[PDB]
Amino acid sequence: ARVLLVIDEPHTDWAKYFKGKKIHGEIDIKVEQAEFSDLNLVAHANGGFSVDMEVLRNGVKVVRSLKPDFVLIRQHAFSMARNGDYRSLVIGLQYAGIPSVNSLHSVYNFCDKPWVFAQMVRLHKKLGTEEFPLIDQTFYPNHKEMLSSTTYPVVVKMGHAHSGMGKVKVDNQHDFQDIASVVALTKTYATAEPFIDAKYDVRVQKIGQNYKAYMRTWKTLEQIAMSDRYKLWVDTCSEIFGGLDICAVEALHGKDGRDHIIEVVGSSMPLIGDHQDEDKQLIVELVVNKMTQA
Amino acid sequence: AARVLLVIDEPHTDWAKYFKGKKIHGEIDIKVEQAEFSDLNLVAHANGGFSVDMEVLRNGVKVVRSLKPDFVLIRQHAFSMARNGDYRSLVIGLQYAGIPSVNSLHSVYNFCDKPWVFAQMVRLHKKLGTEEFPLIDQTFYPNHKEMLSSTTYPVVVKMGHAHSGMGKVKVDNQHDFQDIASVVALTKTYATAEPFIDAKYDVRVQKIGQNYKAYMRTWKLEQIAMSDRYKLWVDTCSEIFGGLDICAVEALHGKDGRDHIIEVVGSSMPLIGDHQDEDKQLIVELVVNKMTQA
Amino acid sequence: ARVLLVIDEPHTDWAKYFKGKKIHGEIDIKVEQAEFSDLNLVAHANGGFSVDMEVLRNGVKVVRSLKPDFVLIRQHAFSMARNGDYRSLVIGLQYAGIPSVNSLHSVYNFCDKPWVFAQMVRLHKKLGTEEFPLIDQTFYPNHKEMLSSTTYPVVVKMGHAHSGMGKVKVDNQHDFQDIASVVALTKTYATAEPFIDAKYDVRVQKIGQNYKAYMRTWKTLEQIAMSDRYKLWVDTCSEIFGGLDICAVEALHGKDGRDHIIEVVGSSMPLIGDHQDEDKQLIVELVVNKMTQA
Amino acid sequence: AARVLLVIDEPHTDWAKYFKGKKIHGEIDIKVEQAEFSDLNLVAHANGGFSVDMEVLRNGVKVVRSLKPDFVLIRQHAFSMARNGDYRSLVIGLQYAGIPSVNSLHSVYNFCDKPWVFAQMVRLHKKLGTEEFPLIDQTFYPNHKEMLSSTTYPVVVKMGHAHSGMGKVKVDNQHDFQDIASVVALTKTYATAEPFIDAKYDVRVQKIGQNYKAYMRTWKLEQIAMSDRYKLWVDTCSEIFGGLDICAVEALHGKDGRDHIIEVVGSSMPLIGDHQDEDKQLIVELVVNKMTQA
Ligand SMILES: Nc1ncnc2c1ncn2[C@@H]1O[C@H](COP(=O)(O)OP(=O)(O)OP(=O)(O)O)[C@@H](O)[C@H]1O
Ligand SMILES: Nc1ncnc2c1ncn2[C@@H]1O[C@H](COP(=O)(O)OP(=O)(O)OP(=O)(O)O)[C@@H](O)[C@H]1O
Ligand SMILES: Nc1ncnc2c1ncn2[C@@H]1O[C@H](COP(=O)(O)OP(=O)(O)OP(=O)(O)O)[C@@H](O)[C@H]1O
Ligand SMILES: Nc1ncnc2c1ncn2[C@@H]1O[C@H](COP(=O)(O)OP(=O)(O)OP(=O)(O)O)[C@@H](O)[C@H]1O
Ligand SMILES: [Ca+2]
Ligand SMILES: [Ca+2]
Ligand SMILES: [Ca+2]
Ligand SMILES: [Ca+2]
Repeated sequence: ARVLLVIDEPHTDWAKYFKGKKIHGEIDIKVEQAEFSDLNLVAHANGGFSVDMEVLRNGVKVVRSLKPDFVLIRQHAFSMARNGDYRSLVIGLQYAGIPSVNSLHSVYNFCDKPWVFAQMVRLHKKLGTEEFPLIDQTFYPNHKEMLSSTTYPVVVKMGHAHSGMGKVKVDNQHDFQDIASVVALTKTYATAEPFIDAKYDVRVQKIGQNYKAYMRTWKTLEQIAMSDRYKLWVDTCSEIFGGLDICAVEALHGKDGRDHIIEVVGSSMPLIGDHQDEDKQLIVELVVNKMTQA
Repeated sequence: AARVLLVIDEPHTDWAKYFKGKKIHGEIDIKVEQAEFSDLNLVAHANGGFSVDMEVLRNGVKVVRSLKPDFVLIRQHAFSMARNGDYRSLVIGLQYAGIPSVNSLHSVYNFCDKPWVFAQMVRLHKKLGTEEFPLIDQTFYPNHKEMLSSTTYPVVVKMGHAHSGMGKVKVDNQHDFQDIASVVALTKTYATAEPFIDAKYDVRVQKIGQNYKAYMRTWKLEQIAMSDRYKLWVDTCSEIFGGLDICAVEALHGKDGRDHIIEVVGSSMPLIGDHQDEDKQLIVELVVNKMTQA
Repeated sequence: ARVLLVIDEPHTDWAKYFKGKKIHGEIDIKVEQAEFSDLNLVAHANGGFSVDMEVLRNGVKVVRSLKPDFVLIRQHAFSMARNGDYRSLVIGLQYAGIPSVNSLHSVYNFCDKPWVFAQMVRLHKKLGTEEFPLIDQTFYPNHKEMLSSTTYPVVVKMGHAHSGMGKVKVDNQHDFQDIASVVALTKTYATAEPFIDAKYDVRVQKIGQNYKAYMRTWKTLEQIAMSDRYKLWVDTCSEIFGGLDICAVEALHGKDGRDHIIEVVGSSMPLIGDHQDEDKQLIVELVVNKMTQA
Repeated sequence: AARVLLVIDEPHTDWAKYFKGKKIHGEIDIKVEQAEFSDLNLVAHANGGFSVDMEVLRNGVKVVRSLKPDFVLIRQHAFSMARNGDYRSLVIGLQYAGIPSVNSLHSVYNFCDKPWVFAQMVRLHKKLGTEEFPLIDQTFYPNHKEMLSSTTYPVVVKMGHAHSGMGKVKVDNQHDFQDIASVVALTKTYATAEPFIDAKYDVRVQKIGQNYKAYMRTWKLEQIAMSDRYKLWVDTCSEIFGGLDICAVEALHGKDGRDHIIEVVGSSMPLIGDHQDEDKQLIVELVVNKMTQA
C-alpha cells in the first residue's frame, strides 16, 4: 500500500476522503496526517529516509515514523511570525525525492511573496494590463529604501506572512515614516501598493482542471460564472515555477470599475464558499491521479 | 602613569578637549580615548587581563588599537532591536573585565528593555502616589497575542526596544489597533500601549551628579525653574538599579492641566538648551570625581 | 486564598506539596502550575493584570486566567535554542509587581551566563583563589575576537544554553578555528576555559538556610559533609543581584587536587541525589515564609 | 545609448577594463558599474520603474549613485547565515525589476540553501548511477534533534549555509557527534553529515559557457586534461534550475581510487590556476553574448 502524507490541520479528515481510493484499482492508499509543527525527518543521499510524526497515544506524546511515497501540502511552509519556519522540512522532503502537490519546488519558491509577485510582474509585462491587471506595487529590500509614497492611502505588507498578518493601511506621509520604522524592527523586506476602495473582491481558483470564481463582498460569498478573462488570470499564474496543481488568483474590484490583481496563492489556499466538500474531493482525485504516475 | 578614560560617543563632541588639564588628585593625568559602539570589540579574562579593541582607519586601511580603559563613560544607547544596534555583549564584556563606569554597567544593562525600566517606575508610582509621581497609564504585552483592545483611544503603541521615534505609532481606533498588533507579530517582540496625550508642552527634568535643570518644549525650547515637584521626580528615578549618575525624566503636560511621566533616560540622554557646554563640563567633573575613587 | 503560580514542568505535583500549608495558620494557598510555554499575560501600570494559562479540558485546549499573588520559578527563563525565550514574561511579571522566588530581578539578570560569571569574577578578585577558586575563562562578545587559546584542550561554551547544549571540547588550534566559525553562525557570544581533567565534580546548594554538598563521580551521587570552604562558596554567590533564595555552585576537582568553580545556578537548579523530596519540602517552607511577608 | 552592466564583485578585478572596447552588435557600447553586495540597495516597482542604489564615498561623505542596470553579473555569494551576509532580498528585488543576469537570478535564489542544491544532485545520481556521477554519501537533518548517530566515522558536519570553511567540522566519534549536535542547536538551522574522505587530491571541473577546464589540487594546483567523465559531471550539473552559465563541480579523490562529488558552485566560483586572466575574458564574452539577446 502506498503511503500518502498530508500536511494539514486536523479539521479535515483526509483519511475519510481518500477512503476506498486505489491506484490502478488495486493498490491501496494509506493516509497519514499531521501539521508541520509535529513533524521532523532524516534523509540520506542513497535514498534512505524517515519522517517522524509526534502524536498522542493514551494521553502521552509519542513519535511514530513513516516513509511517505507522496505528500499533499495544505499548510504554509513559511511565516516570519515566531516559530513559523518549516522551510527545512520542505528541503528535506526534496532531498528524499518525495513527489508532492503542489510540487516541492513550487512550495519552496513560494516562501517569499515578493518573489512570487515578481513572477506576476513578468506576466503583466507580457500580457498587458487589459488582460492581466496587476496592481501597482513597490518592493523595498529593507526599510532604508522606504522613504515615501507618491500617493495615499497605501497598504503596507511586511515580510512574508498570512491571514492578514503584517498588513496595514497608511493614510499620509508622516504615518508612512512611522510604519517604515516598524519595518526596521522586523528587519526584513516590505511592499507598498495603492489602497483600493473596493466594491468587492474576486478569487479565481484552479484545482487540476477545475475552475471556480467567487465574489467576496478594509482588511476583509456568492459564486459567479467563469469567464475567459478569469480563466486567463489563473491559467497563466498556474504555470510559474514549473506548474501549480492547486492555485488561485485574488483581485480587488474598485468602485471605479477597475480590477486589481493583488496575489496568487498556492496549494495551501483555503477552501471557501458552499462547495468546500466538493473541492476536497477534487483535490483527492488530483492527488490520486498524480500518485498513479510512479 | 596616566589613567585611561574611554568615552563611548559620536565624534561631534571632543571629550579630550573637555577633559584636557583635568587631573586626579591634582597629580595624575587623564588620557581620553573616544569611539562609537560600532567601532568597538573586546576580550576579557577572568584573571583580570583584557583588551578593548578600537577599529580605526590608518593609511586607508582598517587597523585595530588595543586599549585598557581604567574607566568608561557611556553616552550611546547600548541596545536597539533595529539591525546591528545590539551592543549588549560589549556591556557584558566591560563588566566581565571589571571596568568602572558612568552610568554603572549594571544600570546600563538593565536599561536595555524599556518596559523593565518602566516596571521600576510603576513601583515608584505605587509608593509615592499620583500627585507626587504622575506616571502615565501604560499596558505591557509580552507579545502580540494579548493585544486585543484599548479602553480608550487614541493610543500610542511603542514596539520592543528602540530609539528616536522608531517603532512608535499612534492608533486612533479598535480596528487599527488590531492591524498594528498584526505587525507587532512580525517584530516578534513585546510592545506597550499608552493613552495619547494632547499635550500643551512637554518637560524634561535632568540630573547630572548634583546639578538639576528643567526644560520646556512646546504629534511626535525654554529653560524653566526647578521646583520641589520636579526635583522629586528625577531624584526618585535616579535611585533605580543602584543609582544613575546621569538621568532625566520626560513628562507630557496635558491641556487639562495633568502631567504624565512617560520615560526615564540614562547616561545617553542628549544635552539640550543653551547650557549644553556647561552640561559637558559638569559631566567631566562628575567623571573625574568617580575616577578619583579607585 | 492567596494564589501561587509555580512555573515548572508537570513531573512535580506542587499542589500536593503545598497541600495544607497556610499563611498565618489561617489563609489558604491555591497552587497554579504550568510551564513558560503555556503562559501569557497582560499588565497595566495601574496595577490591573491577568495571567493566561493554556490547559487541556476534555481533550481540548483552553485558556483560564488567574491573578497570582506570588510566583516560584523553577524553569529557565531564557535559552538561545529555538523558541526558548521567555524573558518578556519575566518582564511582564515584574511590571505587574508580583513577588517571586528567586526574585524576578535576579531571574532577569541570570539570562546571560557571562553576566552572572562577571559577578563571580568580582568575587574572585575580592576573596582570592584559595577561598574562591574561580576557573580561568575568556569571554568573546562575538566570534571576531575568537582567534586562539594559549592552552589546550579547552571547553567552548556558546551563547546562553543549558543541559549540555552549546558546549564542546577543543583539542587544538585548527579545531578552535573551526569552532570559532560555528560561533559566527550562532551570531552570539561565547566563552572558552581550560579543560579540567576531573577526578569528580562537586555541587554546593543553598535553599533558604539549608545547605547540601554532592560529589558527582567528559561532559557528564554521594553526599558529602558541608565544610566552611563549601559554605563560603555558595554564601557569597547567593548574595549577587540582591540575593538568591535558591542557588548552587558547581566546581570541578582536578586529578591534581585543585578545585575549579565553573558556574552558579539559580532557582531553576535541578534537585539531585537521594533527598530530592526533602528539597521540594524545603522549597515549600521558603515560599510559604516569603509569601507571609505580604 | 550604452547598455549598462552591473557587476557584483569585490574591487580586485577591474571588470571595466576587461569589458573595455566590447560592443553589442558591434555598435552599442557597454558601461560597467561595479560594487559589492554590501554597498547596494534598491527599489523596484511593478510598473517597470526601479533604481539600484550604489553607496560610494565622495569628499569623505557617504553618498548614493542611482543606476538602472540593463544586465547584471553576479560574482559574490548572495547568502550566508553569518551576521550581515544575507542579500537574498536584493536578489528578489533584481528579479522584481526584471533585470537579466548571469547566472540567472532564479538559479542564484535557489542556490541559497546548499542542501536544496544538493537535492538536485541527489536526483542526478539516482538517474545516472555511481559510475558516471559518484555523489558522496550525505545525510540531511532539518534540525539538531535528528542528529543521533553516524554509521561511520569520521564525518564532516556542515552547518546551515555558509562559505570558505565556515561551519564545517570534522567529527571522529559518536560522543563528539553528540556534542556537535548540541551546538547545531545554537545555530537554529539545518546541517548535513558526510563521510570524511582521506583524499589523495581533489579535482574541480569548471564550465564557463562552452569552455571547460579541470584542475587538480593535491584536512580542509595543476591543470589536467578534460575527460568525457569530467565533462559529464559539469554538463549534468550545469542544467539545474533552468541552466547555469557559470558553474563547477568539486570532487574528492580517495586513496582507494574512488571519487566523491561534494559540491556544485555557481557564478560566484573563484577563478583559479594559470588561466585566470583567460577565464575573465571568457566570462566577458559570455556576458556580452547574453546581453546581445535583448
Ligand atoms: N491594496 C489593497 N487595497 C485594499 N484592501 C486590500 C489591499 N490589499 C489587501 N487588502 C485587504 O486585506 C486583505 C488581506 O490582504 P492579503 O489578501 O494581501 O493578505 P493575506 O490574506 O494575509 O495573505 P495570504 O494569502 O498570505 O493569507 C485582503 O483580502 C483585502 O480585503
Ligand atoms: N503617550 C504619548 N502621547 C503623546 N505623545 C507621545 C506619547 N509618548 C510619546 N510621545 C511623543 O513621542 C516622543 C518620542 O517618544 P519617546 O520619548 O517615548 O521615545 P523615543 O524618543 O523614541 O525614545 P528614546 O528616548 O529612547 O530615544 C516624545 O518626546 C513625545 O513627543
Ligand atoms: N572546564 C571544564 N572541564 C571539564 N569538563 C567540563 C568543563 N566545563 C564543563 N564540563 C563538563 O560539562 C558539563 C556541562 O557543562 P556545564 O555544567 O558548564 O553546563 P550545563 O550543565 O549545560 O549548564 P546549565 O547549568 O545552564 O544547565 C559539566 O557538568 C562537566 O561535566
Ligand atoms: N567529506 C569531506 N572529506 C574531506 N574533506 C572535505 C569533505 N568535505 C569538504 N572537505 C574539505 O573542505 C573544503 C571546503 O569545504 P566545502 O567546499 O564543502 O565548503 P566551503 O569551501 O566552505 O564552501 P563554498 O564553496 O561555499 O565556499 C573542501 O575543499 C575539502 O578540502
Ligand atoms: Ca489573501
Ligand atoms: Ca525620549
Ligand atoms: Ca551545570
Ligand atoms: Ca568549495
